[PDB]
Amino acid sequence: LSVPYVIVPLKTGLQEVEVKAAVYHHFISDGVRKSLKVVPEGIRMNKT
Amino acid sequence: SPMYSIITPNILRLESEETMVLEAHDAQGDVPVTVTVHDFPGKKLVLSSEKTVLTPATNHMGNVTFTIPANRKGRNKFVTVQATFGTQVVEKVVLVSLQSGYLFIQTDKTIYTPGSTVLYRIFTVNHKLLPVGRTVMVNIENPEGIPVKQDSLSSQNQLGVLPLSWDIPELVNMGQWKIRAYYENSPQQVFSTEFEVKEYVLPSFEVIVEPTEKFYYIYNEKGLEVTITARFLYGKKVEGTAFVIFGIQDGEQRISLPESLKRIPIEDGSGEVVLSRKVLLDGVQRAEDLVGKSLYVSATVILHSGSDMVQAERSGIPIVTSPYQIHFTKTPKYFKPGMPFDLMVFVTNPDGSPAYRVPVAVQGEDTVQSLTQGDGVAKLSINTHPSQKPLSITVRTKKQELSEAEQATRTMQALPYSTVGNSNNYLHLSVLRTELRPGETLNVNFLLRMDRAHEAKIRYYTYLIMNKGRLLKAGRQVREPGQDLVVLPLSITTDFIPSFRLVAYYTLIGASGQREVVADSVWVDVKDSCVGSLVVKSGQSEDRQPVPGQQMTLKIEGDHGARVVLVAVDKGVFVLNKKNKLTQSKIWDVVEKADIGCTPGSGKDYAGVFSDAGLTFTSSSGQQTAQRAELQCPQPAA
Ligand SMILES: *[C@@H]1O[C@H](CO)[C@@H](O[C@@H]2O[C@H](CO)[C@@H](O[C@@H]3O[C@H](CO[C@@H]4O[C@H](CO[C@@H]5O[C@H](CO)[C@@H](O)[C@H](O)[C@@H]5O)[C@@H](O)[C@H](O)[C@@H]4O)[C@@H](O)[C@H](O)[C@@H]3O)[C@H](O)[C@H]2NC(C)=O)[C@H](O)[C@H]1NC(C)=O
Ligand SMILES: *[C@@H]1O[C@H](CO)[C@@H](O[C@@H]2O[C@H](CO)[C@@H](O[C@@H]3O[C@H](CO[C@@H]4O[C@H](CO)[C@@H](O)[C@H](O)[C@@H]4O)[C@@H](O)[C@H](O)[C@@H]3O)[C@H](O)[C@H]2NC(C)=O)[C@H](O)[C@H]1NC(C)=O
Repeated sequence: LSVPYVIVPLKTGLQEVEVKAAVYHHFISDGVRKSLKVVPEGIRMNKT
Repeated sequence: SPMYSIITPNILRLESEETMVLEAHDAQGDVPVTVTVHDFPGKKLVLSSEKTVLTPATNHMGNVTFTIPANRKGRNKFVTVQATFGTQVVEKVVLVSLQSGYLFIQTDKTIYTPGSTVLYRIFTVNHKLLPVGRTVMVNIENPEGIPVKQDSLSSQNQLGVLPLSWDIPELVNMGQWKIRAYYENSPQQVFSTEFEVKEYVLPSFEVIVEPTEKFYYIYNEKGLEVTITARFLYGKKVEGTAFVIFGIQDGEQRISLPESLKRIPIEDGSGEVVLSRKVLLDGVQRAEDLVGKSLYVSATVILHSGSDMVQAERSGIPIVTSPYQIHFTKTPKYFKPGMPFDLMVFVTNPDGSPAYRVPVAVQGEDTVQSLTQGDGVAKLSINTHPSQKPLSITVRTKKQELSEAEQATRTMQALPYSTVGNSNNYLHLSVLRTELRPGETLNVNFLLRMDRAHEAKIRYYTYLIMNKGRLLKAGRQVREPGQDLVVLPLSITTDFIPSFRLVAYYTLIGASGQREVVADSVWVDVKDSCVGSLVVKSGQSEDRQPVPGQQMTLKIEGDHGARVVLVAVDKGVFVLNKKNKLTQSKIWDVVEKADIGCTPGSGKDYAGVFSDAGLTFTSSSGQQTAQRAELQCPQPAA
């Protein structure tokens, strides 16, 4: 089951997104703390 | 008439021990032998040592192991071997290779992201695959072939393992990167391994595209059937929808087929797609023309959650008229007049992989048959007449279920063994060819062929063993007068790997006081496996699947005193790229390519048998082999 999440990066650099989830009645859980690179607005170029 | 012969590898090597088989026929008592090697031309004395005495207690066979130093263009350099048997001197010039050994580069991952670190190790070994301490130069080039980093470390006392690492800057061109390394003593010989650099993200499932047949029959109504298998990295099956397309390839150009685009559901982690022959032909505008070209499938699976997406691709699907191919590349091109000639039929699938269980036969002899083994080689044997006329053989696949039209055929031509002065004296070596395994024993058959007038003169055979380009062993096979067939109990060790040759010859006086030499060579393939053994299994002799963060015992069963380097990689990585890996099979494939032998066995004459087996014969009587002055084997002339 997919779960959407709208977010808006504010500061550049390797930021951190973290989500957690636990089930009712069952005593199980699992959190994920992955990191994504936040790059500004520009375009690559190799001027001579 | 004392005949002093000498045999050395067709091509010598630097900084390595090359054997040298000394001999003395019809010699009395002892004989002081002095072996010397000089540079060519002139005299510089690269090696003067190594002297031995041929004792009658050893049938007058010597054994001198020498080593050519360094002391360092485009033109090959040669050396002059000089063996002095007491007073009579016999010398021969041999080609020299600058190749000091091999280099194997290993990278943890196959693809890297800009900003990460690349961990690569360089394995340094000799021609015997044994570790060695040398100076290695390592460079790293970008997609546009431009070195950015160069090191100069030494595997001295490092047990032939050079751990290295390099950080990839964020600002850099994506594409195919290359790591080139080479011994300092041989800049011309360079080894390379590629690793892709791309901004990627590890998926959560892999996609496999397997066509029912590893090819396509042009006259197949059903069409090209393809199966789309998709499963998560953890093994569980995948539910989603796939987008599969086709196309034709021509050398380097690809022609997509828009009218073949399909959208099939993926239930139970499996999918079924078919490319009707109708659409295929309509893709162009002479079906027999498409023959030779290839088809490629491009699938694209998307989960029902629309969270992840994977793109797979199968390319190289051959379009041929016969499901098989026959090659006489493992069959000697020379037969013995009136003697059983062995045919090593090499049946392979249109792609290149060997075909298992496929009956074959000859033009005639409808009764004769033989199935193909796991290696892709069939065992055939025919009887020839005492005619000096070329023997033409046509082998035909006899696999049922098909028709005489769907069968693949091939024809070769073998030439009789020219005997010195037309004395009609031959020698045949028949080998019980089965998948040889280190530990077993091989029954080497020696079949003589000559009139009884001089058969009593032959009392021994001189055989030599070729392996990885060096003389592994050489001995004598006794023979009593009246014996046309004698067996040689040759024990197979872990050295014969991968393939080893066996040359055998005898010398005597006959005809008209003329010296004669008759030889015969044979190339046998040994099982392709590790020289020793290395196994990695789970330490826990029980239980199920672990949990992220949990510890687990890891059993490692290897050879004693051996160093083992490890590395663990997420399978998800191989979904993006599985090429350019490191396999034991790829190692033997390289070793075999560097073989000095260029013939499955036998030859036109005695001087051809040795040369076609990677050897050089030279005697005091005059009988020598054909001068070899070319590194590579004969340019394969179909
Ligand atoms: C080409 O040249 C090769 C190198 O010279 C030869 O290889 C040798 O051949 C023999 C027979 O196949 C190999 O096998 C055995 O060796 C072991 C014993 O271990 C050895 O010790 C030897 C003897 O040293 C001393 O000998 C004297 C006299 O007996 C003693 O007084 C003393 O105590 C000690 O024993 C070494 O010479 C020897 O080689 C080993 O170190 C033995 O048990 C077997 O019976 C047999 O001899 C031998 O290992 C080979 N040498 C190696 C591998 O280093 C080869 O014979 C020759 N032929 C070709 C073409 O291969
Ligand atoms: C500085 O920018 C320039 C462009 O302004 C870069 O040059 C090249 O740019 C073109 C167009 O974007 C790239 O073409 C691509 O080529 C790939 C692969 O084909 C290529 O074949 C050539 C010639 O055989 C090789 O030199 C390349 O390595 C590569 O194999 C193709 O798949 C795409 O369809 C696309 O057309 C080209 O790749 C790129 N040159 C590169 C990457 O070497 C230039 O890269 C960049 N930096 C510098 C200074 O090189």
